[PDB]
Amino acid sequence: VLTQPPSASGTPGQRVTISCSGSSSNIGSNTVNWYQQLPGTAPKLLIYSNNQRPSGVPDRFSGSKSGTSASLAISGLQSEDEADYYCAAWDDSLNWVFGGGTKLTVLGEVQLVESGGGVVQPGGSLRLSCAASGFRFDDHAMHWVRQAPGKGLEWVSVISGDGGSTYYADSVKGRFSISRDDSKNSLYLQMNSLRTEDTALYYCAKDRSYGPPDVFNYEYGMDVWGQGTTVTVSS
Amino acid sequence: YSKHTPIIVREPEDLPQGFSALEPLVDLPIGINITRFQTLLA
Amino acid sequence: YNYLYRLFRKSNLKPFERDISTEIYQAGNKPCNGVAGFNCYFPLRSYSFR
Repeated sequence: VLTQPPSASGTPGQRVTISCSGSSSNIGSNTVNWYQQLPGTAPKLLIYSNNQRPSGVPDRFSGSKSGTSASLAISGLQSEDEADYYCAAWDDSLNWVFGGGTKLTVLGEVQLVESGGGVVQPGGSLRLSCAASGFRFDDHAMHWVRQAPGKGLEWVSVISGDGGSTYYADSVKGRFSISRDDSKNSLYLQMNSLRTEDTALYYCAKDRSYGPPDVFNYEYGMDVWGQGTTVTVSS
Repeated sequence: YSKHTPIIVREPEDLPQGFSALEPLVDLPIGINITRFQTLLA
Repeated sequence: YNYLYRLFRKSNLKPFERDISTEIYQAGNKPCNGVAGFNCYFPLRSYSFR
């Protein structure tokens, strides 16, 4: 569980401070990750490990981990910084807890596309596919981060680059089977026991670590996202 | 608490200068978290 | 199903105050809007017996 303000406010020119509160079981033992998502497009990584920033993220963002809570700072915000800000952290109970979102609204190259959605019969389901193009799939991990239409994001399952131990969420455990293949860049996720509460996008997110994000509590992150399919079971 | 006191005509509307104790009438129990109050007239 | 059991609340209760609730809990700041998403359920957990 992570506490995050629903929708803050602010004026252009100055700076704001978005905070994310968490217990010592998730933030106190790991590193918080801040993700930025523009309304309409796929999300993207903003701040990883609370100290470094990717090459695409400019110096307009900063993060701190003073205490058991994370603090974001955007010096000199503008109209382009009007996006959704999410907090994510790997808890010591083998799970990946995400935030709620921050509607910071102010009124003044490898493709990771996946597919395999479509409306199906309730109870059962089909397989979820994913693909890429020349990104060394063996040396990187993959995550399943679905996002319901209008709602937030949440982590479903993880597959490591080695292909050994894997982890699922607290609700999708058992009835989900994630696996890979020795062929070109791909990822298979079979779903079972469809309870019709799965209307989301199922983002096939790319990571940078190799093993499962449980032993590597300082390098785990999430690389550029991909265009996901809109699967709507709707019973 | 409640108490009726002579409020014979005086200077413009204000709290008059005079001591008057208030005796309790009802003591109904309650346990609600009350933090606001709204009045109402006929 | 005849013996109910509420779940955690974002605020502490009051002594001598009934806690009848039928809405859906909102984890953090993401309203799940009735449909149970992630970490959002109804505080009507039925006690299991044997």
